[PDB]
This record gives sequence, C-alpha cells and structure tokens, in this order.
Amino acid sequence: IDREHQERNAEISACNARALSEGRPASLVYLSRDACDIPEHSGRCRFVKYLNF
Amino acid sequence: DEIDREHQERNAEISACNARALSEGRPASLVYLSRDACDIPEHSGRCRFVKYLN
Ligand SMILES: [Zn+2]
Ligand SMILES: [Zn+2]
Repeated sequence: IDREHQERNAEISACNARALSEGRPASLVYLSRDACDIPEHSGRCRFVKYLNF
Repeated sequence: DEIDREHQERNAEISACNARALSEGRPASLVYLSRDACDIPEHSGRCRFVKYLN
C-alpha cells in the first residue's frame, strides 16, 4: 500500500506542477489510507473515487 | 453572488463537522471560508485560493 501511495503521490506532484505551469488550479492532493483514489486499495484504504478528478 | 452562496453552504457544513467533532471530544479544527481565504478550486482567482485551509 505505502509503496503504491508513494508512486501515485509522485504522479500527483507532477500533475500539480504541470497544472501550475499551465495557469490552471493545482487541486490534486496526496493519498493516504484515509483518502485514497486507487480502486484496488478500497477496504484497506478509504476509496474516494473522485478525490483527484 | 453564486460565489457567496457556495461559501454559505460550505460554511454550514463546516459548522456541522466542527460541532460533531467537539461532541466526540476532538478539537474544532475546521475554518470558515471567505473570498479572502477559500479552498474551493473552482473559485480560484475570484477568491484567494488557500488549498489546504481545512
Ligand atoms: Zn490507498
Ligand atoms: Zn470562494
């Protein structure tokens, strides 16, 4: 779980930074067990499907 | 005007959460929105976007 969060959060960092450069709001947030948007973690994590989109 | 409406509805919900939290013995940590500090991304620009206000 934690490795996959790290992996996903790296992706999120990259999207936000790109959003910033393109003059859009950078609205994405990092994942944790209490708010997670990876379907395969539902149960182990709180699946919040549209957390980041 | 619609900006204000969404601050009201969000603030109502902040109120409710804070009180629930107090009731269960946890601090009232949520903070109210205004045009000068707002965490609704869609408002960004018209409001001061403070992403992690809450
Ligand atoms: Zn997860
Ligand atoms: Zn606002």
